[PDB]
Amino acid sequence: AKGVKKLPKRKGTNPIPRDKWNSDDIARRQLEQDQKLHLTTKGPHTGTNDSFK
Amino acid sequence: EKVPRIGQFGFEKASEFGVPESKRTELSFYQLAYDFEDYDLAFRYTWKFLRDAPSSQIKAYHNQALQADAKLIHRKVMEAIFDNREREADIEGLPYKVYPLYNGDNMIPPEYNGTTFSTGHNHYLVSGGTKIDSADVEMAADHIREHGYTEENGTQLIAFAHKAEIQEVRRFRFGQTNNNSAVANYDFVQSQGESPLYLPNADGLLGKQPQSMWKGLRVKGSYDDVLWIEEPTMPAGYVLFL
Amino acid sequence: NQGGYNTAGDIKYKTADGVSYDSLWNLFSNVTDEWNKHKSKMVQLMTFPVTNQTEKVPRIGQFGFEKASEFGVPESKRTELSFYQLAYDFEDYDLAFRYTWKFLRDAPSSQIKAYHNQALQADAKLIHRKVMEAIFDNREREADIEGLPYKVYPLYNGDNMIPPEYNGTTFSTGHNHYLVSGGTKIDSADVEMAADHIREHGYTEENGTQLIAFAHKAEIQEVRRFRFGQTNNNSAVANYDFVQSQGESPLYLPNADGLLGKQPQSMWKGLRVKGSYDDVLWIEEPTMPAGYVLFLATGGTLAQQNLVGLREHEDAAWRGLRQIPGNQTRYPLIDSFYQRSFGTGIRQRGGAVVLQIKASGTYDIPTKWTNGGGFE
Repeated sequence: AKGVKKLPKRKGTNPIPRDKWNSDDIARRQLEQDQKLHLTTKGPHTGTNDSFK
Repeated sequence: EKVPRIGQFGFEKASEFGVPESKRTELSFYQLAYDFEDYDLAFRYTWKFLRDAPSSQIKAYHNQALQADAKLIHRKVMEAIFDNREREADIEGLPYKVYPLYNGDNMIPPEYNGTTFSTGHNHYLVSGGTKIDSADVEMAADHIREHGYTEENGTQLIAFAHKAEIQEVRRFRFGQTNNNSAVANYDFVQSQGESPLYLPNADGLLGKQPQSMWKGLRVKGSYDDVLWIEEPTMPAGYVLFL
Repeated sequence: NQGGYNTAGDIKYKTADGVSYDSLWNLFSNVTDEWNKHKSKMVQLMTFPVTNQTEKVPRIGQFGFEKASEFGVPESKRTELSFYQLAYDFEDYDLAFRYTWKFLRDAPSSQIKAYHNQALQADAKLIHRKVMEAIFDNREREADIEGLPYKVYPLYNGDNMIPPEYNGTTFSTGHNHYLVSGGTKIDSADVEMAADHIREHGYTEENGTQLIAFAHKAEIQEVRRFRFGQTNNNSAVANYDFVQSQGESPLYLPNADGLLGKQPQSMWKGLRVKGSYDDVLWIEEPTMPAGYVLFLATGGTLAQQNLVGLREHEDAAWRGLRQIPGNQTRYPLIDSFYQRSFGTGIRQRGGAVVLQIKASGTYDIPTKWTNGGGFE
C-alpha cells in the first residue's frame, strides 16, 4: 500500500478546539468527588443562625 | 454549602530511640437562606350584579386571577436575578441575609484550579459601549467559567437576549472587527432551523452547529460555546448569561 | 501543619444550626484524592519490586592476532575480568496521633476514621516523593547490606563509572544525564541531544524500546510548534516534525495535506499523549516542576523493567504500612504510631535523562524532590 495518509480538513462548521491534558482530567475527576461534600440540614428553623452567611 | 476539605499529613524519618511528632485537622461549614412574602387580590360584587351578570364573566374573572398569579411569580423570580441588592429576611424571628449574584460585596468566591478571587467580585457588568461586541460576550462567559461551570465539566452556557443585541451578535465573524473596535475570536453559527446562509470561505466556521431547541425554547445560534436564545421577556439593553 | 495532642477544646460543638459534627467528619472518613491516585499510578509505571539487594555488571578485555614467521613463535595473549556493583537504599519512616483522655470521651468516632484515612494518603505521598528524588536528586548514596557498605546511584552524573561500550562507541569517565539546555526556552536541539544521550547506550528503536518525555505543559507548548527545517527558539532548526497524536483536534494540524507514516497513539498506560517529536512520545505530566523534562526509555530488550527499584524489608512482618500500639495508654494521655520502611535506587543508569531549561550554569535539583528535606 501507499505510505501517505491524507490529513483531515476543516468542514463547513468545525468544533472549537480545546486542549485535553492529564492535569485538567485530574481536576475534573476531583471536582466530581468534591461535589459530594454537602449535608442536608434543618434549614433556618433552629432558633440559631450563626452558620449562615 | 460545599464543606471545605481537611488538611493532609506527612511522615517523619524514624529513629531507634525517639518517638514521632503528632498530627491534627479541623472542619468548618456554612448555609444560605431564602426570602418569603404574602400577596392577595379581592373580587367584590353587589347582590344585583350576581343576579343579573352572565356566568361567563365570573369564570373569566377566575381565569384572570390564575393569570395574575403567573405574572407575579415570574416577576419575583426575575427580580431575584436582576436586582443586584442584598435583602434582609426574618425567619422564625431571627434576621438573615439573602443574596443576588456576586455584586461587589465582601463574599469571596471559593478558589478553583488554583485561581483565588478577592472581595469585590461582581457579576453585574457594564459593557462600556453603546452596542454589544465579542469582547463583552467573551468577558461575560469567562466570568462564569472562572468559577468552574466549564464545557469540560459538562455544562452548557445559555444567553437570553433581546432582538436588538442578537442582531449584533449574529454578525460576529472570526478575525473581523465588530462594534467598539473589538475583533471576534470565534464566529456565530446559526442553529440548524434558521434561514439559509452561504458559508463565507473554504476555511469553514469556527464553531459546532447548535440543534434547533434547548429545553423547548428555539435557539438562534452559538458564539464561543454559549447558545443564544431570543427571549421576548428580556429588557432591551440587557443579556443574562446562565 | 497543626501539630500536638488532640484536646477537649479542639472539639467545638456536638451540633451547629442542627447539623452534627459526627456527620461532618463522616464525609472525610473514606475520601481519596485524585492527585494521590495519580501519584500512585506514576509510582506503579516507574518502579519495580527489588528481589536482589545488589547487582553486578562484569566485563572482560580482548586481543588480536599477529603475522606468522617460518622460524619464530607468537607473543602470548591474555585478558582480565572486572565489574561494578549497584545497590538499593533502605530507610524507616514514622507518624503519630496523640489524644487526651477527655478528647477521646467527647470526640466523634468519625474524626478518628478520618485521621486514619489521611495517614494512608500520607503514605502514598511519601513513596511517590522518594521515587521521584531517586531520579532527580543527582547525588550518590551509601547503603549497608549485610553490614557491607554498598553504593547507590542516580543516572550517569559526571562520576568515574564508565558506561558499557555499544556499537563500537567507547565512553569516557564523566558521563552525564543531568543536562542543562543553555537557553531560556527549549530548542529542538535540546530535545534531539537528550534523546540521543539515551539511544547511544542501547535503548534504541532497533532494540524495540519506546522513549517517553514527561514535561510540564509550558514546554509542550513550545515542542508542539517544531516543524522540519524551520527555526524555533535559540536559533535551533528542527530536524523533525512534531506530529500530533491520533486523538487531538484537526484544527491544530499545520498547513500541510498529507502525513508520511502514521500519527502516534492517543493513550499510553492511561496517560494522554500530545504527540511525538522524533520517535519520542510527549506526555503532559501533572507532577513535573516547570523548568524540567524527564526522558525515559521503556519496553524492548534493554528497558523491559522500570527505572527505580523499591527495596521493601526481607520479612513480611515488616513490609507494608503498619500500626504500632504506642506507649501512652488509657489515661491521661493516649498515642499510636504508623510506620513504613523502604528505599530506592537505579540499576539502568543510562535508561533516562533529565533536562533542565535554564540559560547557563550547573544542574539544579528541584526543591520538591531534594532528598535533604521534606516528606511530601
